[PDB]
Amino acid sequence: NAFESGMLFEQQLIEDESLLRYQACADFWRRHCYPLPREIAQVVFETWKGPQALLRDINRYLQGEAPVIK
Amino acid sequence: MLRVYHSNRLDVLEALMEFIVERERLDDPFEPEMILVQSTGMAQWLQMTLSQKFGIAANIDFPLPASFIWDMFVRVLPEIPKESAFNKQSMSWKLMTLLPQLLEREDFTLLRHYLTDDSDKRKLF
Repeated sequence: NAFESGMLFEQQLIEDESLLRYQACADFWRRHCYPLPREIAQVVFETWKGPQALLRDINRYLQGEAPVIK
Repeated sequence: MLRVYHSNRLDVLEALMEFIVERERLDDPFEPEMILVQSTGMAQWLQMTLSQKFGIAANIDFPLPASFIWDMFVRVLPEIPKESAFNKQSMSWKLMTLLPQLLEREDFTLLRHYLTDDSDKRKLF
């Protein structure tokens, strides 16, 4: 059932969703942490240093269905 | 007139066609003997077997069936072009031309709601 679903006819299949995840998280850390002043960025630096440290504590939340935040 | 020979094995029919050539040779010795096969493997096998059996080869040609039928058309009927105007790429590019005109004719509603969302011609191709 192709037309009403919206599928392409040949699919280059991949299964390694970690490298793209880290590469894209690097861009978010690049564009949403850089232009902060130091007096604000100190508290951000205190909790976690870099994107590699940040991804370890949020990797399991991203997979599958996105949850609902209280 | 038409002939049909059922077969269990193939070498006996190879001997049968060899016998046919033996009992009757073509009146024009330069006339090519058309032989139809469905595979290049069978083509090479017939080449090697017939060359080994006769010692040599004599006016042997192996065209694929569609090419043979086209060769029959071009000699039986006039005005026929040498090759078709309808090939698997020609319809592809012509449908590339003709789909955008025929969008929204009240019959292609599913095609419109699938294709017109967002694309860079890949889905259209």
